[PDB]
Amino acid sequence: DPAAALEDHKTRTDNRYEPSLDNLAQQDVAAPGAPEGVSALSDAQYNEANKIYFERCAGCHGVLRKGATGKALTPDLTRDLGFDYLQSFITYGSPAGMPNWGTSGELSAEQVDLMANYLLLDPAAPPEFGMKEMRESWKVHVAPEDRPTQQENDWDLENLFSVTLRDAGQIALIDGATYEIKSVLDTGYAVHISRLSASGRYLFVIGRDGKVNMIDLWMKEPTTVAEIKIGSEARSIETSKMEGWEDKYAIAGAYWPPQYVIMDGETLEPKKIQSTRGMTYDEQEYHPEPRVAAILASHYRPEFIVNVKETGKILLVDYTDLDNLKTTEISAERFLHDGGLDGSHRYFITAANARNKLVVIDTKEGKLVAIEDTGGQTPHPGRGANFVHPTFGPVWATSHMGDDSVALIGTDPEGHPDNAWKILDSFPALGGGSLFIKTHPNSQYLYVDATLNPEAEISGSVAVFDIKAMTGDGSDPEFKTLPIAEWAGITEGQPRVVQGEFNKDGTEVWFSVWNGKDQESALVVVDDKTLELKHVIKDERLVTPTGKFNVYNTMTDTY
Amino acid sequence: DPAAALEDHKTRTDNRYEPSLDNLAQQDVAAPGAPEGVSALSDAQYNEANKIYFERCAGCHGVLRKGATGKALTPDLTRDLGFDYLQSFITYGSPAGMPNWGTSGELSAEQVDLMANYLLLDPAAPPEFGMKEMRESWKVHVAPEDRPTQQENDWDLENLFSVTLRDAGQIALIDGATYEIKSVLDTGYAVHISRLSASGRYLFVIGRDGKVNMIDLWMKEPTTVAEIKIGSEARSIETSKMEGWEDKYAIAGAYWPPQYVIMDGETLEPKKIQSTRGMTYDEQEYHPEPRVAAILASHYRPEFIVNVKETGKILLVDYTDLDNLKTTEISAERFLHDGGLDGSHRYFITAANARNKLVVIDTKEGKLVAIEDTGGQTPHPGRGANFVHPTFGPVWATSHMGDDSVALIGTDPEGHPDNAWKILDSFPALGGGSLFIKTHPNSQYLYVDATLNPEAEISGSVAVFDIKAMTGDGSDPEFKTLPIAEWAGITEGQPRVVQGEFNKDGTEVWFSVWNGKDQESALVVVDDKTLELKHVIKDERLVTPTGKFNVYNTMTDTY
Ligand code: DHE
Ligand code: DHE
Ligand code: HEC
Ligand code: HEC
Repeated sequence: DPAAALEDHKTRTDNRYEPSLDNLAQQDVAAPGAPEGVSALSDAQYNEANKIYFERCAGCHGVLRKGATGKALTPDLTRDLGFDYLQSFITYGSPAGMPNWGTSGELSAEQVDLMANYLLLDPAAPPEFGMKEMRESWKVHVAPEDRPTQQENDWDLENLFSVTLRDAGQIALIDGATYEIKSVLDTGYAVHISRLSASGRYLFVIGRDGKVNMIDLWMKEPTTVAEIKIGSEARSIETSKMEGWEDKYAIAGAYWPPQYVIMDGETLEPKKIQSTRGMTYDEQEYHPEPRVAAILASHYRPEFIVNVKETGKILLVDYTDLDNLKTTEISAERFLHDGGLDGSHRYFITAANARNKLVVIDTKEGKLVAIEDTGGQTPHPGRGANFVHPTFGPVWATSHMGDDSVALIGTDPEGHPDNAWKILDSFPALGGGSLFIKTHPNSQYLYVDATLNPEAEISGSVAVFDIKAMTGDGSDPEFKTLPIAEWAGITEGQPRVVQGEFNKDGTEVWFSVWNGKDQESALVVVDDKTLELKHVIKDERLVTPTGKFNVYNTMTDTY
Repeated sequence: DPAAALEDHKTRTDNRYEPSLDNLAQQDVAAPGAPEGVSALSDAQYNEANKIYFERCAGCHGVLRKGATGKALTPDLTRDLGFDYLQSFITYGSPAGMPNWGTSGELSAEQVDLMANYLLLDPAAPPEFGMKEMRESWKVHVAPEDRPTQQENDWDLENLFSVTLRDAGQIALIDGATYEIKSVLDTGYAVHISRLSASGRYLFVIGRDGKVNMIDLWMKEPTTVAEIKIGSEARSIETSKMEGWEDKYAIAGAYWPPQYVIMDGETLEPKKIQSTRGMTYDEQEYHPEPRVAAILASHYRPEFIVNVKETGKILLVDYTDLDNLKTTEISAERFLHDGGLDGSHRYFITAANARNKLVVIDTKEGKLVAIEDTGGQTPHPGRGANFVHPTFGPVWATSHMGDDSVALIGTDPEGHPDNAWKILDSFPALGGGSLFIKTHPNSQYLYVDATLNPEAEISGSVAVFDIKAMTGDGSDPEFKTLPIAEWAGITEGQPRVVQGEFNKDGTEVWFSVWNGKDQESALVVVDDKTLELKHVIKDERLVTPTGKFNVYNTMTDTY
């Protein structure tokens, strides 16, 4: 029944965070031939359909149509369903993308037909992106020997914030104490995250288009000193954080092609490219499009920690020898996305989001130690929030996209054995659609956003729990509601509050008030001691501000 | 121009040993649609061309046409060349496969046109073969609990020879001392090799079609106790050989899909499937069809040693934990095929045949040690031949398919450091087309076949060098020529002599006198001490005898 689309394709609070391959969609593709019994699309029609598919459908169904969160839509299957079924199903409407920039999930009649016909044709695989292509894109603007040998600006680099100005393809370096926008740097395409080298000198950004920029914070006027392209679609980057390996390497992960690349930490020279195509951990079936999700760096061994989504594998990649490459491929759970290290920096706790699980890896021993259901729908921790719960001991927290719950997992196998790797508590925050939870060692507060909630009141606010007041009686902890968007004084369009990030001292917490590109946005700085508004950052240049990364907290993995 | 096929597409003595995917060629395929400027082939024409392509062309160019020893033939490239060029180039034909079963490489006018047209169309990837498929094929005929707990027959198992009866889909178990055929067992179509568990109890055979049979030699009447299919095309299998891991695991390698599988050593239960799709070691470019070639077992660590051909990677796979899987991916040289361990069983020495190199791996340290050109064309060692050269010390030898040369490499870094991993000598044997070189610790002789030589007398004889007389003075060591085929007394055809294999005591060496399926074949047993004919084995059941494996010498890697 084609009417099943109403439920399958319904927009929910937890199905909007699937990849939109809008960079890859720009590539012009030639129309394939049509086998007997199938009508062909012209080159123009096929290219129009392909762009739509990559922008709106490929996230869930795959660019190769072999399935991701949504099932496979290969020609064998679609031809059995037939044109009529496809046309009907697609007419209902697809799940919306992210707010402000994402798709609405609605198509015209002409487009519906293009899509149905497109699904009946044999898709070609998008171009690969290997060493030759990377080296062609590789530019070293300032060779290492020509860079400063000491900080040449008067900035307090450790208290600096690197803020994504999403739609503009820029980042803003903002002073953590004065709130001054020190510089607005251009990278071209939208930046997804900022990461810092272990010394705090080098700022790495990765564009959604696979473009990596490395910026030297020691220059009188910090700018990009090197750049490289590592794929067509990418969302993750990290730096080497094992003691003794400071500034040695950076690693980038791609959605397409399915691969990760280890680069020289000073020049960005591409050193080792690894494909992530392989077998799913459980059913052990070949998957041709296993996207790289979060990438973290071990503090216990000279390794990178790479999440491979569709196959449910966590890779521990040893960068001490790139020719005789040692890896540990850990069978985990499918749909790995984001995660973080516990307070001790030994255990990697990551969300296998579509399956509602937290997977725990011991980075010292290189083995899986636990897989636990959070009891919530679609956990999305970011890097999560570590704190010492007054009665449970060390815990790590996550909120959820699919419900209002916050779950705590014990992270102290030696010191609180019974509590270790068990969900110790689950309680409600503002509402569903949460993306980020945050705390800091110098704070007694736990902040939870609700970015994707359908209610403006909730999406524009943040829940704050008092950790010192938590008891363990099983009751639900009370929270204070901070009216972040209201504080910023922007009601136009629909601002969505997203992601808490602390200053170096942990005395102030920043939130992004994310509005559309032609609308007014802001950053809101909250005084952590009083839970009152401290400062509002507004500027005509502050377009679609999303991710914010404090240099010190990012370089040290303090969360 | 098209006339360049006289050099690249004609039969050489060293280009007949590329994969013939004749099992995969039996699968029916769907005829693709054709884009503008290209003409479609009917279902029959496309399948006729596909069968020809898989059997004759895919070995060198790949089923996906991304290139192997021959260049890529993807539609983008072939359409630029055009039909006329393709037609003219293919009119010359293609290199012949193996004698007694392989293709002649001759094409009719109609077939030439089909192939040219096929190359202009978009190929589909053959079906994958994962856990679901393996488990459906997995049959345990005699559970472990129902098997004997001690040897229940009176055979001398360690002196048994397991002989491939290629075209009959059987193996013969032959008494090493009496030459009695103890049993003929049904297996996969054309068993490629036999391998033994470390205890010598279990006999594993793999057919070219990917079928694996496990035989319990302790039964009163040895038979298949378990079977499984691991792919569509496969050539390699090995057992765990690290002390303490006897009989724990078996591993099988496949050409298609490009993968290896680790199985339970007692039941054949498929435990871990690993894709070998990935990046080439040198150019670091994605390769969609990296075939698994030889697989050996480490004696120093609990690891399997897997050659991945097209990407030039040697994998050291640790089987102590299949869930948190540790591997070492060693960048080596492209076109890895066969090889063996040195006399100490520490170093793996393998031929990157198409590049005329020997790659050396230290299995204790898990690292590449050396890569050296043999000075010959297309080295094909089998497992090679280890001996103590009177002047040079411990050496490992290989012969070549492309010329008559035998090369020696020093294998003793500790005792003979100046000779270690250097090509110490190169001298002629009977002629080109050699496949196997052989010796044994108790023998003073080095045997070299010339199986693929185009001269009947040469292909039916073996060269034998006296190791004791070798001086390494730069002169060409003399050799005795044993007229093996003549000794067998076969009137019909021109049988080819292949592969020496010793008995357990190393006093007798066996050769196969390989004739066609409907022709007369034999096994010839030579007395090693005198170099005289010991026995001729003929039986109506001895159809197309090829590989022969002594239980003791195979379980212990004595070569
Ligand atoms: C794989 C991945 C990571 C982990 C990175 C790492 O470990 O270095 C991540 C992290 C993130 C983080 C990391 C926060 C942290 O504290 O580590 C942030 C702020 C973030 C803000 C957004 N992400 Fe993200 N994000 C994706 C993927 C990912 N996002 C998408 O596939 C997706 C859903 C859509 C897309 O096509 O890009 C998507 C949309 C968004 C947004 O619409 C967000 C809210 C705003 C924006 O700038 O695009 N993502
Ligand atoms: C990958 C591989 C190995 C290593 C096995 C291992 O490590 O377990 C091998 C070993 C072998 C060995 C191992 C000898 C040893 O002492 O280890 C033998 C006897 C052998 C007899 C043949 N091989 Fe072999 N062989 C191939 C591949 C291989 N052969 C081919 O791709 C090829 C060229 C063609 C094909 O499509 O199969 C091919 C044709 C042949 C033959 O025509 C032979 C001579 C006879 C036959 O039975 O088919 N191959
Ligand atoms: C993620 C939230 C999705 C996006 C974006 C789109 N689809 Fe999807 N689709 C999704 C689900 C969860 C399902 C149900 C089956 C499952 O995997 O659990 C589907 C189903 C379809 C189908 C039905 C095929 C069938 O065999 O019944 C079709 C034809 C389909 N989807 C097409 C499609 C297109 C063209 C999209 C872009 C507009 C699209 N989907 C977006 C999840 C998601
Ligand atoms: C291995 C021995 C081969 C087999 C079997 C076949 N081909 Fe081949 N081919 C091989 C080589 C070494 C070369 C030359 C280029 C190189 O890789 O060094 C080729 C070339 C071709 C071409 C020419 C393409 C061009 O760009 O000029 C074609 C069209 C081609 N081969 C087709 C082809 C077909 C149809 C085969 C089966 C009958 C076939 N080849 C077998 C090596 C080998």
